[PDB]
Parts: sequence; C-alpha cells; structure tokens
Amino acid sequence: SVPETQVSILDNGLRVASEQSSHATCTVGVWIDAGSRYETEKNNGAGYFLEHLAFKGTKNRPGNALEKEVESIGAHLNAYSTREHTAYLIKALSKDLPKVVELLADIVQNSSLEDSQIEKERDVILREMQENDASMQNVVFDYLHATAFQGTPLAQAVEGPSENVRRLSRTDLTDYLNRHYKAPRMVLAAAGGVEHQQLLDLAQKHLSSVSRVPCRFTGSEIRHRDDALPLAHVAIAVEGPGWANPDNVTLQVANAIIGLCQSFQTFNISYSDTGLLGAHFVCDAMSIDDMVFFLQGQWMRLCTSATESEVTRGKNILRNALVSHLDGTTPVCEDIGRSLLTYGRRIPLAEWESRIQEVDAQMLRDICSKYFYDQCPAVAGYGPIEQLPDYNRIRSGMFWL
Amino acid sequence: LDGFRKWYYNAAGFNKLGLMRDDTLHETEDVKEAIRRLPEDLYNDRMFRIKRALDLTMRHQILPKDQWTKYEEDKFYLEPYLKEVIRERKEREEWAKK
Amino acid sequence: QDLEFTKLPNGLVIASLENYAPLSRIGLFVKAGSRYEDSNNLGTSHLLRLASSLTTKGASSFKITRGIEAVGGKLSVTATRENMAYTVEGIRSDIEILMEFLLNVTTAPEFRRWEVAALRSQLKIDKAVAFQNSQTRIIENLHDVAYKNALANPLYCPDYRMGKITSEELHYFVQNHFTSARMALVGLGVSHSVLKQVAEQFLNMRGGLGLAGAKAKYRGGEIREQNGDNLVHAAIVAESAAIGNAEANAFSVLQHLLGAGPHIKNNTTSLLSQSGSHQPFDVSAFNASYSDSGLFGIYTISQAAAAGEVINAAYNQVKAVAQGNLSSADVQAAKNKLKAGYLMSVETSEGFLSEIGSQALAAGSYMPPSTVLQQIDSVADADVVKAAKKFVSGKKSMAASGNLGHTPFLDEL
Amino acid sequence: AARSGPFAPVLSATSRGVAGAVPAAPVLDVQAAARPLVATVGLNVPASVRF
Repeated sequence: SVPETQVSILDNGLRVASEQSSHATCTVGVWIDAGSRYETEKNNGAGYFLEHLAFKGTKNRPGNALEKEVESIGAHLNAYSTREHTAYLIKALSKDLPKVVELLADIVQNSSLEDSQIEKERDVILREMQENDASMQNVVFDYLHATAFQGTPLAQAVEGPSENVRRLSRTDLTDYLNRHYKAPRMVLAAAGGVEHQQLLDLAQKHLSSVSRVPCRFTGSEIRHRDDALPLAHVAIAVEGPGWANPDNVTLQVANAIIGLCQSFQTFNISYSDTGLLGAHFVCDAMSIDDMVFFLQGQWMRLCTSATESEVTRGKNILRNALVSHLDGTTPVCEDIGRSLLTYGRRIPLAEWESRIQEVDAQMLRDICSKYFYDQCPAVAGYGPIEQLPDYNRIRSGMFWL
Repeated sequence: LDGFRKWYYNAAGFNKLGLMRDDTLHETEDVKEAIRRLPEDLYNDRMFRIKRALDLTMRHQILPKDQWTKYEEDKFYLEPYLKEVIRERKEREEWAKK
Repeated sequence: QDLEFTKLPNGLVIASLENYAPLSRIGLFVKAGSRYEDSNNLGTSHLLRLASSLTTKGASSFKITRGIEAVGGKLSVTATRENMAYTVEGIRSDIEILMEFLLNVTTAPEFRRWEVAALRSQLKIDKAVAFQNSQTRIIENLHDVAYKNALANPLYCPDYRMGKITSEELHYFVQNHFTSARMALVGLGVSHSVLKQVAEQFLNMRGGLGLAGAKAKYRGGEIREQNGDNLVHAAIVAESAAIGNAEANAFSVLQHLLGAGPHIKNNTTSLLSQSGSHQPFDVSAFNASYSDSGLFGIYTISQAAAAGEVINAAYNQVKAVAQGNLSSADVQAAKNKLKAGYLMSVETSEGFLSEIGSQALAAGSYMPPSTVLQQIDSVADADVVKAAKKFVSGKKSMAASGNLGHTPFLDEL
Repeated sequence: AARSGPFAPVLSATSRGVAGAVPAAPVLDVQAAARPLVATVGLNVPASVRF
C-alpha cells in the first residue's frame, strides 16, 4: 500500500522523480553523480569547496538576498557531499513548491562563485579541517579508505588535503562545476505533499537548461599512534560487493546479527561496484586486542555456524530499520535521489521485503564465507593502539583452523 | 517425618557450629549470584557465621548447646533469592535452546 | 480518517489513528517529569527513565529485552521536565506483545535492589555523555537559577544522589505519579479498539490523580562558571507565558522573528544575528514553556573576548523590538518559519505520536494541524512586541560558562 | 587577626610547605542553541541529548 515512486526524464537527462504523500511539507532535492571519486588529485577539494560556495549567491540572486528568500518561506536548506554523490535539498511547505524548485535551479546552474567569498570559504574550510582532525571516527574512516583503496581515487577524502584547499581558483571550480554537473547525471527528487505533474512542469520550466555532456581493494593497514588520546578507534573492513549486487541485502542481515568495546558499529559502505564491509569500535587501550578477537570470532561464527533464529532476528531488525517510508521526508527523498543515481530506479519496499524473506541461514553463511572468510582486511587505528595486533594476527583471526 | 528430619538435622552437625542451612551451600555460579543479591545485613550475618564456624573448626570446638541453631529456627534466607537465580538461569538457557 | 480520543472513566486518555502504516508505533504519556520531585528524591526520574528494561512483574528482564529485539522493535523513553513518554514501535504483527511489554513496564515494575544498584553506574555514564556538550549544562544551570522549586529540578541526577537512590523512592514516585488520570495511550497504525482493550489489562491499577506538583516559582539570579571553553555559552532569560496562554504563541513568533537557529548548512538569518559583526559567534532565541510557567530569552556562543558586547548587541536588538521597531513583513516571515517548523515537526511518525501525546496530557484534546495554523496567524505584530517587553523588563536569570573575564553581569547587562 | 574571630582558618589557607585524611578524592566517545532539553533513552537505540 506504499505509493510508488514515479520517474520521468527530460530531454536533458535529468530524471525528475517524485513520491507524493499527504504530509504538507516536502523535501525537494537535486542529487548529482559527482564526488571525490571523480576528482583527479589536482582538484581534490573542488566538490567540498563548491558545496561551501553554492549558498553564497548566484547571478540572478546576488549574495545573502538568495538566502533571504529561503528564510522568507521558512524553508530549510541543506547540502552534503560523499565520495560518489552530491546533494542539495530543501525542506519546505507544499504551497511553496515552485519557488523552491527555482531556487534549486540557481544552485545547480547560474551559480556565482565570488572571488571574495573564495578566500572566506577557504579560511572556513581550512580551519574546519585544521579542527576536523578532532573527530576521531572521521579520521579512522578516512584512514581506512586510504589504506584500503591506495593508489585509486577512492582513497582521497571528500575534503581534500589542505594543500589543494589553499590552491584552488574560480576557474578550477568552474571546471568541476561545468564538468561534473551534467544533466544526465542529475536527479530532481521530491518527497511528500507534491504532485508529479506540477513538479515535472516546474523542471521543464527551470532546470531544463542543464548541459548534456575500476577500484582495487588493497588489503592493508594504517595506524596513527598518538598515546595522549584517552580512547582508541579501530576500524576493520573487507571488500564490499557494490550497489547493484543483491547479496548486500544478505550482508545487511549479517550486520543486523552483530548490531566489549564501548562503541561497536557495523557498516556496509557501498560505491559503484565496490565498498567497505566491516566494524568500527572505540576502546581503551588495554581492551583493544580482546575486542578484535571477540569481533573476529563473531564474523567467523556467522561464516562457520549460524542458526535459524538469529537470522530471523536480523531479517526482522533490518526490516524495521530498512523501513524508511514515512520515516521522514528528508530521508524519503534522499532515498529517491540515491536510488535513481545508483540503481537507476527506485526499488519499492515490497521488493526489499521479498529480498529479505528469501534470505535464510544457508545462503547467509555462504555469502559471509564469500566475503569474510580468509580475506585480507584493511585496518585503520588511531589513538593508544600499541596493543592493537599487527597484520599477521588479524589475518590469522580471519579464519579458523 | 518431622521428628526424623529433626534427628537428621542434629546428625548433620552444622547447627553445632552456629551455621544456617543456606550457609552450607556450595558456592556455584548461581549460588554466588544469589549471595550477591542479598541485602547488606543478611550478607554480614552470613559472613560472620561462616567466620565463626571456621574459627570453631580451627580450635576443634563447637558452640554450647544453648547457642546451637534450632532446626525450627533456621531460616532459609538465601533460598528465595536462589530460586530466582535458577529461574532466570533456566529461562536464558531455554531461549538459547530455542 | 483522523485520531480518536475516548476518555475512560478512570481518567485514561486513549487516542488512535489507523493509517495502515507498515511499522506502527504505540506510546504512553505520563505527567511524571523531573518537576514532581523535591529535595529529598532528586534524580529519581532519571533512574526511572533509565530503568525501562528492568524485570517487571509480568516479564523478566531477559524477555523484556530479547523479546523486543527478537521482532526487531524499538522501546525508548523520552523525558522533559513535565512529561515522560514510553514508546514502542514495530511491525503490526508483533505489536500485541509490544503492548504487553510496554504496559507491563508502565504499570507493574518490580524495582529490585540489585538491578538499581547495577543501574546507578549507567546513570553516571549517561550524565557524563549528556554533559559532554556545553548547551546541556548551560540550560540545566539556567533552569536552576531561574526557578526556585519545581522547574529548577535537573533532568539528570546530581552527583551526590548517585548511590543514594533506592527502590522505595522509585516505587513511591511510580505510585504517586503513574496514575490513570495523568496518562494518555496514543497509537499510530493500530486500531482504537485494541488500545481500549489494552487499557484494561493494565492502566487500571492506579486510578488516582497522582501527587500533584508544587507550583514553580521564579527566582532570578545569574550563575557564571569558568570552565575554560573558549566559548562563553551564555543564556539570559526571563519569565514568559505558560503553554496555554495566548501570549505563548506571541513568544514563539518572537523567537522566530529574533532567530531560532540557522536554516542553512550561516548569516543574516536573525535580527539578532544581523545586530556590527566581524567575528565567529552564534546567537539565537531560547523559549521553553511549561504548563505553569515559561522562560524566554537569548542564547549566545562567542569568543570569550567579544562575549561582552555581542551579548549587549543581542540584548539591544530585543530592546528595539520592545520599542516597536519592527516591520510587518518580518513578522509574516516569522509566522511562516514557525508554521513550517511545526509542520515539519509533525511530518515524521515519532514526532506525530509525541505531539498527539503531548496534546493529550496537556489539554485532553487533539488540535488539528490546521487549527494551529490559524491560531499562530492570530498572533499579531503588537502581540509580539508585547511579549518582548515582558522579557525586556522581567527579572532575568543568567547562566554563563567559559572564560568569563569579559562576560558582563545582570546589573551591567 | 582581630577580624578573624572564629573564622580565621576559613578566610586563610596555610600550606605546610615543609612541615580525617583525604578520602580517595570518565572518558566517553564525543553550535546550535536554545531548543529546550529533552533527554531520551532506549532499550536498543543509544541514549542521546536533544539540546
């Protein structure tokens, strides 16, 4: 009974997708298939710095008058960038649907990058990075990406190295903007109280101008020993299958089974036919090795012996979590934008439920043995990590005798 | 049966050391969980009774007959707390079984 | 259809909405916040909030955890100074045992002494995690200096009270505040009938009105705590309207005129924010209204050095609003921001369940989102100005933290 | 001195320098403002501050 996500396509290739619902406020966003994976180490912070510059004024709406408009209807304006996708989204009321779309049009095209602003946003970005190091789990996941995807564009961070940040100019940005903002790589996603025909007419009216035009898992480890920190963060991952491979669903159930360290989180990060599947835990130094041992046993267990009931637990757990319908509009659309960018279609919740209920214990331990057993992991540690075991002990813990 | 149980209580001989019945239980995992859940005063009386019994066994003495533990008087204090430990223990076991 | 609200003869409110959602949520709302304690049982509501997974009369702890995780459902406790809400959510095929677990937790706890003795360390850990950020500590300090008895009680347990909260205090608090006349059971995605039928198995034990809480008294005062944070988190508030009074709305329109946090992921987004500016600093308007009293004021984060005049600048801006220096387009934009914030707050399922819940306990009635919209519209420009003068005149209460060498006092402010 | 009366050792502190005892007098994984606090905790979901 969940309403279907209807997708149309303009000549530009900008797929305009929408999923109407009763809620009177909507989350209209633009997703773009452009991240740090498409950068070539000479423009490693171009997407991040453009994400900073995108709300500082356009040609038609110069400066803060633009954001005055998004204050005037009381709407909320957000943007984010990952290694593969960039999103500019607005939460607003339903009746303010046209102007919001027009605002989004300016943000993707006709944007203006002021040289004055460029220096101010450089100091913002530089400073944030200079303090970003504070967030350990971000440092550990960046280290894990770097040591797992050495020599590839997937190792480099979204923010880029301070070097590039300082060394960036309007023209470079202009390039990234004019290169990675093509209309066939763009989805206009709407969730909530929107009509699809009105949204399609608004996309035809504005946004109809947008121009129309592998990775290797290096199993290895990076350890940043700094003994003055109170807690240690350790992430261990193996290679993931990718977006389009259905056993992801089964792997998600495996994560739902795992769900000794103060904090233990499992992740299945997916990129275009690659990814990182693993666990991140933050612990006191004198516990670290025991955690690792614990964690490896669980994984090995699933690969070795997994019952029927726990599987059911994961199935159900995932089900409720996977549930996103009417979770929130922002989430809803976020899902429409990512589904049109990655799968090329919006997978409905009934298909997700079918793929969940076809998962049993035998295929779960088969897929877990395919992806976890006797695999070389990527290890990233930060903090008092002397008792964190080196690569032979972790690699030997990746199988059982 | 009641009189024969009193005779067996006298023949067991832990009342001559001033002990209760629940003091004589072997401390397994469930018994230690039941002991940990005791209130402070009952735990302190149990530890003093055990220490006094150990001292009397050291000197190879027993208490005077007026100070022994009357069968009727003995209180099964740990019992209530113990049943729970066993109940909880079994419940958990069953869950795993299934 | 829309929500249904039968009032049972023992006082329990039942509200239901069947929207055929795949995941259904069921919450239960009690007027048992931290304002109902006194100086003898401080921090009891924090341990009660953290004691939701303890062996209940009906269900052993193992089951109350393994049974909720077996179906993948979620049980959470949210607490304000007035209200507590225990919420479960899950698939429609498992909400029968979810209501069994939730109503057992609400109605028949056991509060075993070894369980609460194990829980007090978790109480300390939860308080440390909560006070890891400066806003939480400065709002708790602001309430403590602003009120005398009722709303001055902290949401988190004091340091001396750890190790001292007993099972008898929890039992007394539950027996005196978890009664049917202070409870509303609200269900999205369920039939009203079952809620009515799950309101008989439980919620029938305590039919009293509970031990009502003392009236909160304002005290004023300014507390400053040097903590080192380069940023002087300073909150300056005064007494404002209660939730119900019409003036309330006027104060909500006043915070959305002054600035209620940024709407973009950061400038000229507030009369306050606009009022010169050559430094990194955050300034917003704070409003917290409870059923007998409210606090309205300004909240500033700034560099210690500029902490003074920035606060002064923010204060001066409110004085301009107290002098009638405002435009009708600004008030219309504030009304649009407030109504969009309300609609986006109720657009999610758990926010919708909380809203219905709050309305139930507060007024026993459901106010359709539409109704509100026209009432917010009722607030008019002069009304906003009025609330301002209330703040500009009423005795202020100030909570400050950081390097307070250049942070002003109330007699200087 | 004269002013001390019986409050001297309170308005004064004296380190021994060179000539009951102290009764034995943690770390957790780690802006906006003014939204009244509402603390939340859950059986499964970790607790959080909604400042």
